[PDB]
Amino acid sequence: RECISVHVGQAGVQIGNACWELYCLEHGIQPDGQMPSDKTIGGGDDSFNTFFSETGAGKHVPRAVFVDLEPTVIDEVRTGTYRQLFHPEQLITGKEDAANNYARGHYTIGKELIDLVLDRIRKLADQCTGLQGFLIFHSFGGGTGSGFTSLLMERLSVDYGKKSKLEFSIYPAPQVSTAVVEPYNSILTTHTTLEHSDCAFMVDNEAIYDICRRNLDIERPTYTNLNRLIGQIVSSITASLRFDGALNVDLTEFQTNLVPYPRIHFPLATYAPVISAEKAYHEQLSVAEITNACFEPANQMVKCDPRHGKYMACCLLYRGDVVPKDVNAAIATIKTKRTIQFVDWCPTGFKVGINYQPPTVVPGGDLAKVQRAVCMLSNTTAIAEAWARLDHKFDLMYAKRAFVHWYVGEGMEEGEFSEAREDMAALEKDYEEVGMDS
Amino acid sequence: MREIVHLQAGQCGNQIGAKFWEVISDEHGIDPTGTYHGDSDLQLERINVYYNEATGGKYVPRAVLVDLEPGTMDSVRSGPFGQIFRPDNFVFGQSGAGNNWAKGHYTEGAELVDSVLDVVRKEAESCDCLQGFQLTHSLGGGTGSGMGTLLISKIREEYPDRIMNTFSVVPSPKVSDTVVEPYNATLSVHQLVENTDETYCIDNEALYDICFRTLKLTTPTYGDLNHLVSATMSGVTTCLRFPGQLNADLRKLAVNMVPFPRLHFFMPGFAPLTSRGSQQYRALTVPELTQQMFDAKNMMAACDPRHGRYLTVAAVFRGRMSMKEVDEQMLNVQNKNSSYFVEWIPNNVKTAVCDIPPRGLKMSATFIGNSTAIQELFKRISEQFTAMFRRKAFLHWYTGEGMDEMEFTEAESNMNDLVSEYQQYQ
Amino acid sequence: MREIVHLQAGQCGNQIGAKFWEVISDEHGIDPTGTYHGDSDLQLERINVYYNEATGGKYVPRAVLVDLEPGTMDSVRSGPFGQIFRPDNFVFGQSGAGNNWAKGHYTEGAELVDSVLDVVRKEAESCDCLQGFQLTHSLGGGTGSGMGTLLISKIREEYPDRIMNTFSVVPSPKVSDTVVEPYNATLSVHQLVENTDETYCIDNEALYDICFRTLKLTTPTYGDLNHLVSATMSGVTTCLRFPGQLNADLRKLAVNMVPFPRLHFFMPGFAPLTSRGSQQYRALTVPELTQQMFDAKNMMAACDPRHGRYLTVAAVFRGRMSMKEVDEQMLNVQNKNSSYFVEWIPNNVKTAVCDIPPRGLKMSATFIGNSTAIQELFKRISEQFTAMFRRKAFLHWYTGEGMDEMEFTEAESNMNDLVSEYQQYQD
Amino acid sequence: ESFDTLKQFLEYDRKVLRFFCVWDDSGSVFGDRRELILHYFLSDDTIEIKEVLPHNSGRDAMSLFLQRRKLPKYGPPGVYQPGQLTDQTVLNVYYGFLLDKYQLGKLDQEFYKDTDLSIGTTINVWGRKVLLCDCD
Ligand SMILES: Nc1nc2c(ncn2[C@@H]2O[C@H](COP(=O)(O)OP(=O)(O)OP(=O)(O)O)[C@@H](O)[C@H]2O)c(=O)[nH]1
Ligand SMILES: Nc1nc2c(ncn2[C@@H]2O[C@H](COP(=O)(O)OP(=O)(O)O)[C@@H](O)[C@H]2O)c(=O)[nH]1
Ligand SMILES: Nc1nc2c(ncn2[C@@H]2O[C@H](COP(=O)(O)OP(=O)(O)O)[C@@H](O)[C@H]2O)c(=O)[nH]1
Ligand SMILES: [Mg+2]
Repeated sequence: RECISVHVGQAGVQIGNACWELYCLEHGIQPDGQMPSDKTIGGGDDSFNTFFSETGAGKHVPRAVFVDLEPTVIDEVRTGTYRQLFHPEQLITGKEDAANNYARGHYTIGKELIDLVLDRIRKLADQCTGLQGFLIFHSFGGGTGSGFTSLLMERLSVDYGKKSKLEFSIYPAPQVSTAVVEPYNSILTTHTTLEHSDCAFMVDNEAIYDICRRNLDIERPTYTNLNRLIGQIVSSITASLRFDGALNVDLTEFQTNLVPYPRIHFPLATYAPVISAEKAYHEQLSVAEITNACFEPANQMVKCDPRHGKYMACCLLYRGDVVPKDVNAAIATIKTKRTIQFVDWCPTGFKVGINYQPPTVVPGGDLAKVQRAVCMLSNTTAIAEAWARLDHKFDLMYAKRAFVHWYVGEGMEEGEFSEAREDMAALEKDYEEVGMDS
Repeated sequence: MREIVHLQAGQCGNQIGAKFWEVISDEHGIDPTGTYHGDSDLQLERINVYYNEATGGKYVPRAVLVDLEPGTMDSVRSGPFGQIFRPDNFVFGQSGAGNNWAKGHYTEGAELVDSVLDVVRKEAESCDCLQGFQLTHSLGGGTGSGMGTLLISKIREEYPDRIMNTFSVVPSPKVSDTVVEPYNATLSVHQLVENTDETYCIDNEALYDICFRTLKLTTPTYGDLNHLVSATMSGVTTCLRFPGQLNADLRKLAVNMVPFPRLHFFMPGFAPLTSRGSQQYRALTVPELTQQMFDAKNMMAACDPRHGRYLTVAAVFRGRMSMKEVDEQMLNVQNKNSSYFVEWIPNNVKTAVCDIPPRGLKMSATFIGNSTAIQELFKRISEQFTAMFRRKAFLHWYTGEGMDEMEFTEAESNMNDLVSEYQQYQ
Repeated sequence: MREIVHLQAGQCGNQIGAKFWEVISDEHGIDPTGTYHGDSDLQLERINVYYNEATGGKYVPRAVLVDLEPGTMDSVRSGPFGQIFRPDNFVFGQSGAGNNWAKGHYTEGAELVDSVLDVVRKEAESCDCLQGFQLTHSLGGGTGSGMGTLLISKIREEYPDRIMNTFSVVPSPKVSDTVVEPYNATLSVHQLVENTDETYCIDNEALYDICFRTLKLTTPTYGDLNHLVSATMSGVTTCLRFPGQLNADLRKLAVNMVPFPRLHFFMPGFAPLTSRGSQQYRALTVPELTQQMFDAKNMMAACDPRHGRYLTVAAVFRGRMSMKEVDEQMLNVQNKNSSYFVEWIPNNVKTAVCDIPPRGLKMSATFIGNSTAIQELFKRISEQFTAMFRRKAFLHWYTGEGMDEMEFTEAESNMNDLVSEYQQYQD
Repeated sequence: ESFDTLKQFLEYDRKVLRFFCVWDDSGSVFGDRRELILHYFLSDDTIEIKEVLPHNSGRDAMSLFLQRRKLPKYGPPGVYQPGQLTDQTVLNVYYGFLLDKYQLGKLDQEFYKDTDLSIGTTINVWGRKVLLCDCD
C-alpha cells in the first residue's frame, strides 16, 4: 500500500511541501508529528500507511526524499514550520546548483550524490512490507530538475525494474520565459523519459494562473496557490489506497487501464469543483454539471485544448457522496455529446471509481467547502501540438548554434543534441500514426 | 442431507455474496452472533445445506473467500453479518490483479490455486453428501475471470460429474466501466462453455431499469442490485431445503433445460416485485404473478426475448398455491405466445412448487429462462473486440505475462462458434 | 359481472369525474381509503361493476386518469376521496396542450397513446365479462376534446362490439371562455357522429338557470354544478348495481331510443331537485315528479323542447313506486300534450323502475329525452364557425400542425347534417 | 420533511465522538471479554466501530468491526423486501418521476443518535449487548 515520493530541484520540493501540509491535514497528524490526544477525527485503523510510518512512541514520520544541490530550499525547510517532522538525514543538500545546465547537473556534480540517494531509497524500501510505485516531482526547465531527474530515474530503474514511476512534473508555457535556455534544458531528458516513464503528467503554469484568475476571485496570484491546487489533485489520485469505497482502483489498475501502447503514456489531469466561497453556495454543485464542466478546454491545466485531438482513455475518480446511477447518466450524456470525439479502437473509453471521503481544504486557503469532488485523468493527442511549440522554439535558437559553448565544457558533447531531436520527431510521428483512424 | 459449496472471488462477486448470506441467514433465522433465533421449526430440519454446525451452536457458513488483494475482504467482515465467516476461509495474496486477465489465470494464479483448493477439499470432507458447486464472480475483471475460471477448470477435473452453478455478472452493453472489458470476456467465455454448464447471467444495466420503473426507485445504489440478485439465487435452491408438492433439485433443473450440450446459458427472474406505495392497491394471485414473470421488460434481461425464441423455461413457485391454477397458467402462456416458443419441443415449461413463502410475502416465484436471444450479448462483446483487436491495442501486458496472440483470435473463433448454435433454431 | 371502465380526460372531465367517485363510494358505504364501512349487505352485492378488489378488504375503483399537464393530478390526489385511486393508472404528459385540438390529437397526446392504452387494455382483462367504457370530457378545449376523441377511435378499432358510453359538455352560445370554442367543438363532432353508441349533451348556460330558479342558489360555484351532473351519470348505471322491478341495463336503453344510426345526442334531467326552503312544503309522489321531470326548465340543455318534437323518452325511476302508477303517468303526459310528440311512434315513452333510492331521498327519478330541439345547439355552433372561418381568423396555430383549409369545411358539412337529419324527421 | 444534507455537514464536518467499549461474552464455549472503539461522525450520524487487540492474542489483523452505517436501535431489523427502502415516494413515471402526496410504504425504522449514546449505559450492536464505559 506504500509509495515512495521523491522531490527534486526547487519546484518539486515546493509542490511537495504543499502536498505534505495537505496530507498532514488530511489525516489527524499535527506538524508536531503526533496524533492528537483530544480530538478524534474518526480516522482509519492504519490508514496513514501510504505516506507515513509510525514510530512506536507515536511520532509518525513521512516517506519522501528531498534532494537539491543548491541548499537554500532545504535549509529553509529545515528551519521553517516543518523542522520537527522530517528525518534529519532524509534531506540532502550540496553547495552548488546547475545554473540552468543539464550537463553541470548530470556529470560535473552528478556522480557525487547518487549513492546517497540510492542508499536512502533502499533505506526506505526495507521497512515497508508493501510497495506500489514511485512518485517523483520535478521541473524540466531547470538543470537540477532535468539532469538529476534523468540520472536518478535511470539508476533507480536499473536497480528495481518492474515498478511504476509517476512523474508529476511542471512543463513550460508560451510567452513566459523564467529561464532563457528552456529547450536546451528540457529536450535532453526527454530521451530517457520516453525510455522509462509510465505516467508523465505535465502541468503548466499559465493555465493555472488563468484558472485561478477566473474560477476563483484571485487577482495577481503567486506560487503557493498553484502548489496547493496540485497537492489536492495528487491526493485525489492517491486516495484509493488510503480510503475505501464502493468502486476503487489502485495504481497498477489505472496503469494497465490508461496506457494503450508502451510508447503512449502521457496523460492529462483536471480537478473539477474549484471555485470561491462566495460564488460556490449560490450554485448547486451537482454531479452532472460537475463532470460536464470537467470537460471544458478552459478548465484544463495545460493550454493545449481538447478540441483538436480525439480522446482515447479517461479515468474519473470520484470522492464524497456519489451514487453510481448519477455517474452512469453522466457517461451517457457525455457519450451523446457531439464535440468530444473518441478514437475507433476504443469502444468503451472510460473508467470510473467511487470513494467515500469528501475533499478536505487546509485552513487559510482558497477553496470552498464542497461535499463532493471528482478528478479526471485523460489522454488525448493534443500534447503533440503542445510539443511542436518546443520543437520550433529549439530550431530557431539552434539555427545560430547559440550557446552550446557552456554545454561543451562539461561532460556531454554535441552528439546527443541531434538524437534528442530525432527522438521527439519519432514521438510526434507516432502520435500521428496512432491518432489516424483505421 | 445434500450440501452445497459457494465460492466467492472478484470484487463484484465477493460483494454480492455478502448480500447473499444475509438473505439466507434471516430466512433460516440465525443472527450475526451465530446463535439460532428463528421462528418456525421448518428452518432447522435442513439447515445443513448451506451452513455447518459448531460447538456451542454458532452456525458457520460454507464459503471460500478468495481475492488477490486484501482490500475487499477487509470490507466484507466489516458488515453486519460479516462476522460469521470462518477465518480459515479467507485466502489472499497482496497485490491487485490490475484489471488484467494475464495476472489472474496463469502467472500469479498458480501461487494460490494450491492454497485455495486446500480449503475447498476441507469443506468436501466436512460435507456429508455433496451435490454441486456455486461460484460468484464477474466476467469483466482480473480476479473474477482470473481466479474463478481456473478454479472451475481445476475442480471438475477432481469431481468429474457434479452440477455447477455459476453466477456471472455480465458486462453491460452501453454503460460499463473499464476499457479492458472485451479482453476479460472473450478469454473466459472459452473455458465456461466447455465446463460450467449453467450460468445465471444478466448485467448491471437491466438491474437499473427494474430499479427505475418496477420498484420506482429514485437513487438506487449498489446495495440494492445485490439484494435484487440475492433473492433469485435463494429461490433456485429452495427445493433442497423446504418441503413442497412437486419439487425439483439441481439435476432436475438440468435435464429439463439442456437439450444440446453447449446450450445452458440462462436468464433469471423474481416474481412479486412491486412499487413501494402501491402494495395496498395490488392483488396477488397466480393469474398475475405469472404476468410479472413473462414479460421482456420487468424481467431481468439486457436483451429482448422478442428478438428470438424461448428454448426451455422453468419457474419455481413458493407459497401455498393451487396446482391447477399453476398448470393451466402455463398452458395459457404457450398458446398466446406460440411464435416465441420453439416448435419441435412439445412441452416448454417446467414447473416446481414449494410450501414455504418468504419473509414478508404470502407467495413468491422465480422465472428462469433459456432462450435463443442471449446471442446478442455474445454478439456485442465480439463486435467490441474486433474493432479493438486488429490494431493490437493492449497486447504487450498480455505479452508481459507470457500469453500469445495465437490464443486471442482462437478465443474469438469460439464466441463466433457459440453464436451460430443459438441461431440454429430460427 | 357486466363491468364498466372509467376514463376521464381533461381539466373539466377530471373535476367532474372526481366528484362522481365521491357520489358512488358513499352509495356503497366505503371510506375515503377504500375500507368498507357500510350498513347494508346489498351495498356489496354488485360492487364489481366499478371496483376491483385489493388485498385486505380494500376496494379500488376502475378509473384511468388522463391529462396533458401534470398539475391537475396533484389536485385530484389532494382531494377528499383522491387517495383511493390506482397510482399506476395516473398517466399524463409534461408540456401543455395550448388549448389546441391540433395538439391533443397530433402532438402532445399522440406520443402518449401507447401508455394510455396499456393501462386501458390491462383493465379490460381483469373483468369477468366486459360491457362498457365511459369518457368524461367537454367540447371546448384541447385535452378534453382532442384526446377524448383520439381515444374513442383507439377503443372501437379494438373492441368494436362493446357498448361505449360518453358524457360530454356542449359549449354554450353566450357563456364563453375561449374565443376558439366553435373551432374546437365542430372538429370533434366528426368523431362522435361515428364512434360512440351513446352521447350526452349538457350546457353550462342552462346549468346556471337551474341554480338560479329551481335550486335558488345565491352564487353557485362549480362544485355544486359538477355535483348536478353526477346524479344523472349515476342514473344510467342504476339497474346494474341494485335489484329492480322493471329494470333496463346499459344496453337495453340504447337499442330503443335511437331510431336511425346517427341520432344519439341525449338530454339529461333529475326530477326531485328542490329548493331548500320548499322541501318542507312539497308533496312527493309519482305524478308530481313527472310534472317536474318533463318540466322545460329542469333539463340541462339550452334548446327549448317546446321548439321541436320528442322522439323517445326514457325515465329511470328509483324508489318503491306502484307500477300501474308509473305506466299511467307516462300515458297522461302524452295525451294532454299531443303535438310535441311525433307521429309514427305510437307509444313515445320508455319506462324503468328500480328499488334502491338515492341517499336520503325516499323517491327519485331521472329523465333522458331525445327531441328535435337539439339542432339549435347545432346551428349556433355552426354559424359561429363560419363567422370566423370566412376570413381565417385563428387558424395558423392549427395550420401550424398542418391541416389545410378543406378539413375544416369537410368537418363542417358533417356538422350541418344534424341540422338536416332533424328537420328531415320533424315534419 | 427535510432531506437536505448540507447544513449539518457545514456545521459539524470534522467532529467525531469516540467511546471505548467492552463486550463481555464469556458465556459462550470459547469467549472473551472484548475491547472495542465506537466512533460516531456528527456530519451524518453514522457509527463506525474498530477493533483493538492485545499483545499476542490469536485473532487476525482484520481492519475493523463494522462499517460506517446508521446503526438500528433494537436488535437486527428484518431484511425487507426490495423497493421498500425508498426515501421519497412516487406517483408515476410520466426517467422522470412525479412525487406522491402521501407516504404509503414508509417504514418506522428507529436509529441510534448522539442522545441515545451516553457514558455508563448499555446498548445493542446487532444483538451484542455492550456498555459504553469511557469517553474523551
Ligand atoms: N510550483 C513552483 N514551480 C516553480 C517555482 N519556481 C520555479 N518553478 C518552475 O521551475 C522552472 C525554473 O527552473 P527550476 O526548476 O527552478 O530550476 P531547478 O530545477 O531548481 O535547477 P536550478 O536552476 O539549478 O536551481 C520554472 O519554469 C517554473 O516552471 C515555484 O516557486 N513553485
Ligand atoms: N452489484 C454490485 N456490482 C458491483 C459492485 N462492485 C462492483 N460491481 C460491478 O463490477 C463490475 C466490474 O468489477 P471488476 O472491476 O471487474 O471486479 P474484479 O473482477 O475483481 O476486477 C463493475 O462494472 C461494477 O458495476 C457491488 O458492490 N455490487
Ligand atoms: N361542471 C363543471 N364544469 C367545469 C368545471 N371546471 C371547468 N368547467 C368547464 O370547462 C370548460 C372548459 O374546459 P376545457 O376547455 O375543456 O378544459 P381543457 O380540456 O383543459 O382545455 C369551461 O367552460 C368550464 O365551464 C367544473 O369543475 N365543473
Ligand atoms: Mg535551486
